[PDB]
Amino acid sequence: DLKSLAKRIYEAYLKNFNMNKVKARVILSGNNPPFVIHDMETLCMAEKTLVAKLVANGIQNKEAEVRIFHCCQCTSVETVTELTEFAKAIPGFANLDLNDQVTLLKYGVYEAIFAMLSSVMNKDGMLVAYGNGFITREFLKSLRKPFCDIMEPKFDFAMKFNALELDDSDISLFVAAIICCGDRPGLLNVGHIEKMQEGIVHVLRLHLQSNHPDDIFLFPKLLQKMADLRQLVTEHAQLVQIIKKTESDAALHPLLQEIYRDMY
Ligand SMILES: CCCCCCCCCCCCCCCC(=O)O
Repeated sequence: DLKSLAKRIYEAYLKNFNMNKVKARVILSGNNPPFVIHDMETLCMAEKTLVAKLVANGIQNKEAEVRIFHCCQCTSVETVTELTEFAKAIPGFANLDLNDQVTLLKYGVYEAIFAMLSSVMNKDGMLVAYGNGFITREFLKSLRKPFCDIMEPKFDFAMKFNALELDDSDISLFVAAIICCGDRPGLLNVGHIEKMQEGIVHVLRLHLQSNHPDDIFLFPKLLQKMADLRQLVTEHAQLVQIIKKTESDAALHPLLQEIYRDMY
């Protein structure tokens, strides 16, 4: 039954996420090729084509860094929606109390976002805007503080994560495992969540044994990556709070304020 479960999870991931690692790699290899954003000129050209409304305000347009952060947030909002539908495929998740489902998604979504973001990153940049842009790592590093500090730690995570050479069948189960954590704050039915976690981690362990016979440590490596992601998210939330206190024009999306509320 466990092999079928792993396949169910994988198929739900292919159905629910607009981006997957095969799709990303086709684009990254070289109709509607990605526009390269490597400097301010190319950022502004890409915006006029791909997010026209955001730059249709004349002198009232926000600063480039703020527009970029707004696009970051919109991407995360969309991935939250995808993750919420994906979670229905996880055995036991839809049987939990609605409040526990909310709590698991609240604490898990950014860990999952940063894990999956690795699939659209290479050492030089990342896919954005539904695969229609490629923004360079160096351009993001060139932004004014604090905005240049957003992406670089995610690239650092992603380069090591990508060196594990996971595929979509592994990543789908890793994301399911992130969502099923019994130690999130405020859970009502910890015991049932712990059982759900044990089941999905068992599926993950057996799948990695079968799909990666060459890497006998891969399961504990991925357990460590989950802990690393929790630290990456805590640090990300600290930076977002700096932006919220010091950058008045950088409006925080109403759906993401709730995810951050009483996190770190
Ligand atoms: C014209 C397109 C500009 C694109 C600007 C960069 C888009 C990055 C998308 C990935 C965001 C990852 C970080 C999310 C941060 C957050 O939600 O707090």
